[PDB]
Parts: sequence; structure tokens; C-alpha cells
Amino acid sequence: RPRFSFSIAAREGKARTGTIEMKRGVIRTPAFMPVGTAATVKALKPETVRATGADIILGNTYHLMLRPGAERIAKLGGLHSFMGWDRPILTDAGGYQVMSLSSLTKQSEEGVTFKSHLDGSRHMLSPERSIEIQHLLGSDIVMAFDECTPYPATPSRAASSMERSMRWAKRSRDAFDSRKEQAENAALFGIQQGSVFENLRQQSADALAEIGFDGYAVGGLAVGEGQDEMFRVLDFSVPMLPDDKPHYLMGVGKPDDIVGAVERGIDMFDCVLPTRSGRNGQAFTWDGPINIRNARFSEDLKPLDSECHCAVCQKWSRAYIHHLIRAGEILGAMLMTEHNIAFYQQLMQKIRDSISEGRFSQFAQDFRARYF
Amino acid sequence: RPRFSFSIAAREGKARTGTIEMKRGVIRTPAFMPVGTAATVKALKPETVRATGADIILGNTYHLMLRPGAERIAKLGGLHSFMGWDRPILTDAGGYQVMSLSSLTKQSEEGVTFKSHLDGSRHMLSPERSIEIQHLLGSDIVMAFDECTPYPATPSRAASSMERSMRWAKRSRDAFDSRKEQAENAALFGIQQGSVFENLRQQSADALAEIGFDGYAVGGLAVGEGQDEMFRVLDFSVPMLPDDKPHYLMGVGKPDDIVGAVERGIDMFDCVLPTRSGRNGQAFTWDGPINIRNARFSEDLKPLDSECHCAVCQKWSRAYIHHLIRAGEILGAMLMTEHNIAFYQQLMQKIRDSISEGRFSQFAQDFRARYF
Ligand SMILES: NCc1c[nH]c2nc(N)[nH]c(=O)c12
Ligand SMILES: NCc1c[nH]c2nc(N)[nH]c(=O)c12
Ligand SMILES: [Zn+2]
Ligand SMILES: [Zn+2]
Repeated sequence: RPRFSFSIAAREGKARTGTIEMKRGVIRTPAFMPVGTAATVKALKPETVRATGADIILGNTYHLMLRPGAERIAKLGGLHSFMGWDRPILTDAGGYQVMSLSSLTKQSEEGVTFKSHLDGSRHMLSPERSIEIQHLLGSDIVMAFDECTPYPATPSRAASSMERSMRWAKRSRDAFDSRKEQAENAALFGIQQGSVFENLRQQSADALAEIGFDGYAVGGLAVGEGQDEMFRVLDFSVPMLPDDKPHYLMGVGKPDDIVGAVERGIDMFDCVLPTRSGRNGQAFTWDGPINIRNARFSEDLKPLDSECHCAVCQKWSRAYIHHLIRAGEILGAMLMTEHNIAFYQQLMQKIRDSISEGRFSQFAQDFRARYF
Repeated sequence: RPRFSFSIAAREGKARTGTIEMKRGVIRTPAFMPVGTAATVKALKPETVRATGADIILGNTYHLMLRPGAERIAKLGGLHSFMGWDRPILTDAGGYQVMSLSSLTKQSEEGVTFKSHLDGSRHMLSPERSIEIQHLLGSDIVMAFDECTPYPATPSRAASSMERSMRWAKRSRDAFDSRKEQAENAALFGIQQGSVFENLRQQSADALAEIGFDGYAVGGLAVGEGQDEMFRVLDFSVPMLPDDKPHYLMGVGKPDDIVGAVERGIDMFDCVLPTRSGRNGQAFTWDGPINIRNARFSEDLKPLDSECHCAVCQKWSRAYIHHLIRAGEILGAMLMTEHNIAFYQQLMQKIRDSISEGRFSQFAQDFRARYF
């Protein structure tokens, strides 16, 4: 396979379905990427993550730089070898978790300085250091280091943060290109900023396209603005990005948000919702989410979802998983998480299939009717 | 298969190797039974428990009667169906956990009354109720309800507790037999008591044999007396039990204790050590246990054990599992537990094979040399 190749097989409105070929594997789009925070998709062996249908997972740079360390992981052979996942891995730049997980956060044009939450140690992170850490991890899709904008944001602060992000996007690009092995085996995605302002989103898209990237993320959304506003911003923001490259919406994972985002041109998604809420007792179904801890499931012999094809729904009942979760049992988290991630992959499959068959708008309509 | 059939294929000294045929499956002895406390072998799917080589698991009656309840489990189809384990399940009587997990413990000749630790509710447990609960669970090997003796114990208190246990053994036998479905599909094991006193152990063995059981457990050991004392008691206690029936040592699980116990005539074992210490960071190896949390394993690329055939040792390094455990990750517990239980099953296999080949004493000698 090539270093990176994105091809669109079918379209319907703004929605697209296709594939991204990379050295470690093929990624079917629209894609949902399970999150493996500290070198692990919580409560799941990587073979199970693959069994659910995932083509690629996401790795948190911020968490890995702290524990077990980027240099350590490189010495051990890289992230793939370390955790046992041999397919593509997209890594974020780490700055987003710094702005809300660490202390000291002394920000500047060079980068960010911070204190670790689990040690109180001192760390510096810049566009160059971020790209280097992702390289040490052996990341397949490297994210440019940016500065997120807090919601709500004034036109002035959003403009300043966006402009800085564009300068940092140029630095990330040059850093990535200067490392031969990385530029030849990995891919680099740029991140569009500009809060909820159209002119700013346009300036950001233009700067990013000028620099040139393998993919384009829509950053700064899903930060408290609500679905209506997020969708409104996507309406004018996605069309600004190069059409022939993947469009990645960062930190968006509610089933309904995914469907709406795909209708607006998004090809990639990631979120901890399926895993996090899985361990918390929330199970996704085609009839909407349910909290398995609720007493009405104590003697319910039906599977989490009546149509789900996952191993959990084939073998265990709601009553058993209800017991496991209320008893704080590890198997409860394992089962809930596997089902949720599988449900998400099945959602992506139904999306890819319906677009390929030119009946995606109807699928979205039917999905919503039943889900809500 | 028959309801119960124990056949000895080979012997060496007091050690025996053979099989127990039951309606749900065959049990190779000497056997080690993983513990599934609250309807789950902690951090493992039942298919994984089976993949490690386990022929049978143990279920805690005390925990299940509290949550989710015996009657509830019966309504749901039984324990096998409930947790997804279709092979034999041995269930304890529940009294042992009552004497050290609950409150109020008002003891009498009829049974025990207590307060649940997770609710503070009132529960009564007697030989009849215990047998009934195990029936509701759909248990394959039912344990007679007894009264354990605290270590150390005076000859007088040990005699009184043993005599009461023998009366309760008769009540358990009659209760088991009165339930047609249970007497025809399940097996009943009696429990020998008598602390560390020979004359008492003999009286207990005689009473048990008089009543007649499918198997005989050696109770009251591994309660703080030490290996030397435990072995000394087993030396004279096991020969007192009927030779043609299985000998089960309750709550004994250190690899070295197992080897010594088999040399003394024990055929069955159970303990939480492999699972409990697994989640705590202790991994068993042929070179003795190691605590994976120790810093010397942070960059150790070797598997938990150099010879282990388990899936964990085939796919992940000590460095990765070290990271997982220190990060409090669920996958850390899953991997450590699977390896430990697999290591235990491999130990039982090497024991069964060496006895079959008449070289068990040499295996025990070699095992100890390297393990210590
Ligand atoms: N929900 C938004 C989001 C999640 N992660 C992110 N990482 C970066 N660099 N930028 C972003 O905007 C975001
Ligand atoms: N270690 C001893 C032990 C564990 N579980 C037990 N259960 C019963 N009924 N009796 C016992 O002696 C024991
Ligand atoms: Zn499912
Ligand atoms: Zn192993």
C-alpha cells in the first residue's frame, strides 16, 4: 500500500464514502476511531477492537508523553508493537489535554509549559516537540499542534487563537517534512480553527490548504455549543476544506451527531463516549441509549440490542450485564465497552452502505425516527 | 455422561491422576478450579477461562444469595446460562464467607443468621437452605453446609464444631436426596473437619463415610497454620478418606502448596490467589512469582514467563503489562489474570502428566528447585 491514498467511491449530497490506504492498512470512511488513551482502548484487547470492525484507533499524545513516555515507547519498538495493534493509529498533538488536565499552563508563541496531574512534573510542548513525540510513538496519522479556542469566544480571541494555530500548522508541517522516515511513512493532518465565525473559518481553511496537508480536521467544535450550533458551523466550514482530502471532526461521538456530521461532509470521527459511558452503564441501542443499571433490566433476558451482531449480544443478557455493572465487576466494563464500540462500527457500516447505495438521507431519517 | 463417575488412571505414592465424568463435562484431576465469586471469574470471559484449560469453576453461594439472588438466578435459567459457562460448576455452601464478611452472625444448631455487608439485610442459612440455594443455582457439585473452626482451636472447641458439622453433613445429605432433580443430576461432597487433631479428623472421616458422599473435602486448613502444619495434617487426614472418591482441599492455591497436597492425595483445588494477586500485580512464573509493578520491568520486553503458552505471553511484554497495572488500566487486570490462571492450569497439566508417567516426585523436586 501507499503512504497515503484517499479515494471517494460514492457520494450523496455532501456525504462521501470511500477508503484511505496506508502502509499499515485500509480505512473505510466514514470511519469511527476508538480511543486508546494510555496505550489501550479501555477494557478491550486489540483483537477485540478489531473484531468490532475498527480499522484505526486514536492514541492520546498527552497521556503517553507522561506515562510511559515517548522515548521509552520508541525504545520498546513503538506504540503498535507496545500495545499489540498493527493497524493505523492516529495520534492527537497533546495540546488539547494540556489545557484541561494539567497545571501551570504557561502559554506562549513557542508552545505550552505545564505540570503533570499524576506527578506534578514540568513539561514543554511545542509544534516541533509534538511532531517528534508522535514520531517516537510511530504514529500513522500525525495531527498538527494547535491551540484550541474556549467556548464561547469573542471574534478577537478566536482570530488570535486561529492565527496562532495557522503559524503552528506551518511549523508542524516543516517539522514533519524534515524527518525523512516520518514524511515517507506517515501522514499529516492540519486543523481548522476559527470558533463559530465564518470569515475566520475561511481564513483558516485557506491557510491550511496553502500549506497543504493529507487531511483536514475541523477543530474547536463539540466544546459546549450544542448540536444546532455545531451543525450550523459545519454547514459552511466543511465546504471550505479541500474536497479530495479526508475531513475529520475531532471529539464528536453521539450517534446522532455522527449521522448529521456525515451529511455535512465529515469522513472521520473519534470520541470516548462509547468506551467511557460503556463502563458507566450506558449501552447504545437502535432504540436510543439505555442505562443497564436501571432496575427494569434485572430480569431482562434480551441482549443489549435486539439487532446487534456483536459477541456480547450473542452470548449475554441485559440481566447479567446489569448484575455485573451494579456489582462493579470488571467483566461488566469489558462487555459494555465491546458492545458499544461494535454498535458504533455497525452504525458506520450502515452509513457507508447507504451512501454507496444512494439511500443515506433515508437511512438518516429512519435512524432518527427510531433512535429518538 | 453419567451423573458422577471418578476413575483413577494412574498413581505414584499418594498422588493420583484421573477424571471425573459429569453430565456437563469431564474434569481432569488433579484439578484447579478458578473462582467466579459473583457469577464471574474476575476480568475474564468464560471462553477465556476455558481457553486456559479449566474444566470446572467454583461459584460462591454466599455472594450469589445476596446479589443477584438465588431465586432470581433460577428464574433467569440457572448460573450456567446466566454467566455463560456450560461446564461443571462447584458451589460452596456459603457459611465460610458468612463467618467473615457479614455481621450479626447469630449461630445455632439450626444454622446461621447474618447481616449483609452491602445492604445490612437479614438472612438465614441452614444445611437445608444452603442445599436449596445451590440447587436454584443449578450447581453440579454441591458442598455440604458446615461450620468451620477458627485457628488456633482447642481440642474441645474443635470437637464441638466437628460434631456439629457431621450432624449438618447428615442434614445436607438428606436435603440433597429429597430433591429428585438435584440427586439425579448433581453430586454432593462432604467436608472433613477436626482442626489439626488426628482423633477428631478420624471421627469426622468415619462419620462422612458412614453417611456416604460423592467426594470428600478436607476443610479447616489454610486458615493461618502454615504449610508445615497443613502438610502434617494432610499426612494423616487424607488416608482416612475413601480412596475411590475425589479428595478436595478447600482454599489452597499457592503453586507449592498444590504440589505438596497432590503428593499427599489431593485431587481438587480452588483459590482466589491467581485472580486476586493477578489484579494486584503478582504474576506467577516457573522461577517464582514476580510483581510486575516493580520498576525493573518498565523496559523488559520478555513475556511474563519465558515458557508459558498462554495468549498473553505470546502477544504482550512485561513492560506493557507493567505500564497497564501502574496506570490502573482494566486491560492490565485482564492480562495478568489470564496469564495466572493459565499458568495454574499448566501446573496441573504437568502434575497430571508426570503422575501418569511415574515421574511426579522428580517433577515436584525440579519444580521446587527452580521456583524457590
Ligand atoms: N472537540 C474538539 C477537540 C478534541 N480534541 C481536539 N484536539 C485538538 N488539537 N483540537 C481540537 O479542537 C480538539
Ligand atoms: N481454607 C478453608 C475453606 C475455604 N472454604 C471453605 N468452606 C467451607 N465450607 N469449609 C472450609 O473449611 C473452607
Ligand atoms: Zn451488541
Ligand atoms: Zn502466560
